[PDB]
Amino acid sequence: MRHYEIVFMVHPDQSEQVPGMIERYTAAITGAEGKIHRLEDWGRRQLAYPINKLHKAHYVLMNVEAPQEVIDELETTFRFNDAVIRSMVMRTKHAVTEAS
Amino acid sequence: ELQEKLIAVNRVSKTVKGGRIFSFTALTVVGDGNGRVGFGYGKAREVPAAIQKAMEKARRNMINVALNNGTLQHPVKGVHTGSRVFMQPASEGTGIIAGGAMRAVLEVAGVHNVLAKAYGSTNPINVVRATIDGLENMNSPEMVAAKRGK
Amino acid sequence: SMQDPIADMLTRIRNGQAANKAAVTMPSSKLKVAIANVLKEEGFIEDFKVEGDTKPELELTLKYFQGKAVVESIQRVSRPGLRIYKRKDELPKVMAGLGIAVVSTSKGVMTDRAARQAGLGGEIICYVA
Amino acid sequence: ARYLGPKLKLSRREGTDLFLKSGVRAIDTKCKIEQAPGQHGARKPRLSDYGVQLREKQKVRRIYGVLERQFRNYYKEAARLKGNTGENLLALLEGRLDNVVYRMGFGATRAEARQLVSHKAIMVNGRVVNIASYQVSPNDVVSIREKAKKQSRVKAALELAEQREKPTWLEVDAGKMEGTFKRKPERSDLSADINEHLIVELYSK
Amino acid sequence: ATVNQLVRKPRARKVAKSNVPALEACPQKRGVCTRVYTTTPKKPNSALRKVCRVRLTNGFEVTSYIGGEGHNLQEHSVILIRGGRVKDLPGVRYHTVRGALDCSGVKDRKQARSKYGVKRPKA
Amino acid sequence: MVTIRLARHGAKKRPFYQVVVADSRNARNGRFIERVGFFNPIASEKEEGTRLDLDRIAHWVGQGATISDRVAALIKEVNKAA
Amino acid sequence: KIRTLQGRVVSDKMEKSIVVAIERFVKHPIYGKFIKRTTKLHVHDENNECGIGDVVEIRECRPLSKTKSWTLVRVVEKAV
Amino acid sequence: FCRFTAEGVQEIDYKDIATLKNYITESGKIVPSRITGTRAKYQRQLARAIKRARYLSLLPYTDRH
RNA sequence: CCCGCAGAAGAAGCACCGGCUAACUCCGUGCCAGCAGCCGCGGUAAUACGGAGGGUGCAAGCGUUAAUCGGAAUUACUGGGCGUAAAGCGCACGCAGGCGGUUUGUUAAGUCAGAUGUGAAAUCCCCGGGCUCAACCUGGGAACUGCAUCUGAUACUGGCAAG
Repeated sequence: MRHYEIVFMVHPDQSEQVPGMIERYTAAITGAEGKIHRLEDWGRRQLAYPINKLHKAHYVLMNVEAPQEVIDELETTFRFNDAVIRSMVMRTKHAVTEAS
Repeated sequence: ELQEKLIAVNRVSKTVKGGRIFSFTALTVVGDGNGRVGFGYGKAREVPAAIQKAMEKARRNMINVALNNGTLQHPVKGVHTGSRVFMQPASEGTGIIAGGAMRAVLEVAGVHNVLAKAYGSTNPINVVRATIDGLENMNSPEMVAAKRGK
Repeated sequence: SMQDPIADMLTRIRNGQAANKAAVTMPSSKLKVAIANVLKEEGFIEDFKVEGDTKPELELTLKYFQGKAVVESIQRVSRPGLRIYKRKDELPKVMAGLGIAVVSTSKGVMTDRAARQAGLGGEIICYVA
Repeated sequence: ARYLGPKLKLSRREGTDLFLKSGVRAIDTKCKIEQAPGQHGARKPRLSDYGVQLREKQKVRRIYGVLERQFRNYYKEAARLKGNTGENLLALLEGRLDNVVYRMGFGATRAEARQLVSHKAIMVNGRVVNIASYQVSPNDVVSIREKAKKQSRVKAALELAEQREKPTWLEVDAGKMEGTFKRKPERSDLSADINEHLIVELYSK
Repeated sequence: ATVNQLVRKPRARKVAKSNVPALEACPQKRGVCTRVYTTTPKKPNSALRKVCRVRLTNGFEVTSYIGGEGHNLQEHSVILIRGGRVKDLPGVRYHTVRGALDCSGVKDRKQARSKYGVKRPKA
Repeated sequence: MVTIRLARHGAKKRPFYQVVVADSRNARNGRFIERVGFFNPIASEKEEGTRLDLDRIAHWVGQGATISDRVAALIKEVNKAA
Repeated sequence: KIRTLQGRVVSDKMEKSIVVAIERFVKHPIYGKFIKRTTKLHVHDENNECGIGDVVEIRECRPLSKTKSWTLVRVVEKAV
Repeated sequence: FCRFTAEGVQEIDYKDIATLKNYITESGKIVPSRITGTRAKYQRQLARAIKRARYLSLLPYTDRH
């Protein structure tokens, strides 16, 4: 039961399936009695440098209050699924619901 | 950096015992682009010193605008002498629409989309500073809350 | 003939706010006190009292935030020459919602911000701005 | 129903490159671009507000080779659609089949790319199309017929297409000489200098 | 401008009648020219302008400026009426169409060749 | 004679043969009673060019409205399922 | 109940019928001022009961004469 | 002077991009606190942000990518 | 509609270039000839006349004329004014009409809510489908801002009774 910051990018050609993913991801946190604090979709933002060749990947931001074992499984799910590239999971001291 | 732009140039004249001498007047407006506008109007016998005096007078008598992200807060009617001014915020995807003398005041205000219509006098000196009213006496939600209590 | 006792009273606010007076003074009716409540709960006035029984009077204490007036542009709308009657949905929003329009609906008088969710309109009295 | 006159004068009037030449030779060597065409082209314009309004309207018209009456319904379709009207016309302009063929690079010029579509030589979704202004929906596979396949115009056009951007919203494949229309392009993809706001205020009056 | 005065009598805007009384709002009409003559224009300007009165086939007898460099119009000829006010000559508000019916086009004109009724020379 | 008649509403050489409850003496493309469906004889590979509402036509023959030959072809083409 | 209207009786002396003034408070379609628009309707009754200054309720019926397709049903305030 | 000792910032947010552009030289490196005058406390949370921001490629590592 | 023949081969004009309004120079004309939607140009140095070059704007169309709306808030219901620009009757009384202090109770006409029926189809708008695209055809929804009826509310106006 701890607050985390989750940001992951998506391959641009798989942009149409992204609303399913947070819908699929929120079934994992709230399914595991956690809760969602901030959802926002940054869209196809141009990156400063190319990763796996490519340009203008799709960014997704998420603030999560959950226990750590489920978020371990999402980290594997980012590793397992090819469509998500360059994920990052952090840590926030308190729950945050702000802009930007 | 405050968006130097001119509006109109006019030629005015004197009559004297020798005859008729001429002079030129320049209309300019400036503004940082985030809720702040200064307007100027200068006169000289030649055109470039008139604009010089116009931009220099524009970068004083500073008036701020209570502004949202890219547009206004409410409809407000602006009058001065003979010109009547209508302004109305529009959608974010819409651009700005106005008259030519109604134009250049608005981009230097930071407003990006307003249904603006000029009424009565179309005089460029008169429609400007009539648009400043409305922007000058503009009411924002946070300070009317302080004006009332909530 | 003094032919709109309401339309006198909003001008008392207009003349009181412009002259920066402390209080305004006008005979009272029930509808006069009714919109006096609406000005109170929106913070456009501080206190109103009803005094007298043989000739009742309504006493209003105006407001001056930064010294200048609090009421800015107040306008009677439903005048005896032309009564304005609008339904629940086409009630306009004053100052794009930052101001309010008091309205005599069938269930009572209130602002526009109280009538639209309640789902009933009536006499569009005035907009306070 | 095309301009079909001298091409570099159109680039000379606008003053910039309008991609109406293949790029085999530098445009500075081909024409004296720095001044406008004609006898009086070197003079100062002092152009009016409507002048740069109109010059921006002709400009975007002349890369894509689209006439004014066809340009108007392009704006009218963009006006009736949702979203911002400025990029919507740019989205609609990029949907042209000759523009798509050039954007994937089968044509040396978009006038040359228009001739590929006109001369019964382009197959989309396994269907041949003659109309140059065919709007391309997403997930549409463009291709070439058996004729104009391994023909000298479409080989030389491909070799000069490598030095350009190779745009993101299309999947070019020179090995089988085809491609797919993956997504509609956005405003951030196309050269970032087209004053689309000047476009709107010309048709808003 | 009181509303009680407006219900009793509504707002009335005048019709602002047509500049040219070309009958039945027809865009052209033919007519027989009676007298061809020349006239001096209004005060700021000066010329010897070619004008004719024409009896229209509708019945009206009005005047009309005949344009172009020179002409070969006589009495009883039938010409087309075009319209358009000539402000330098008071009274005449109509034009004739060059190259139509008995009216000939303008000899050897190149610019505005369509509007002056001249055929395209071979090029 | 209230009948079940078939009307032509399509473009030139591309007929969209609309079926419609119409009076006998009225025009083919003119006045009628109500719409129950259509028939598009130049339909695509997908089958939606011939749609009828079986309930409304059944009430009309139950009312006493005679039907013509071509509408009789449409009901006996869809039969009950296909 | 049935469709009925209530208006002021405008005449006093017509043979076994009456004209009744129906008064309305409709809105003007352009300027919006609420004005009094009255209509006078020929109304039948037996042996001429009602009179001037009276208010009656009238109902729609079959045509019995020219403009007289109505008949009253009940009288109220038969006094000046 | 330091901008972050005033304005009451609890911790520097890496998702706020506009401030970080001002504090990075155009080549891509982190400028020192000896130039901007940032407090040594706030420079430490600052420098972690660009390392975090470069990971999601919001900020370039070098100018020669 | 598909396949094959031959070869750039069978296929570009129209208006404008003084300002409004995009595009300027030369020659002839010399208040003549003429142009002109308005301002105005031409009386021996015309970016405004006629020709030429060049440019601009459209395009199998381009211009002129006519016609409606817009701009015109220039009949101002939304949304104008009446001292000097047009406009307060020369001044009163006064029928109709318009409107009306203040409180109690009644009524529910105006008014407001809800429901029902209707507002034909076609047209407009939105989401789709087919003609190689488009125009065009067409599925479904929305809309049809209105009308009548029925049931409720009585803040105000209206009516009634009493102060």
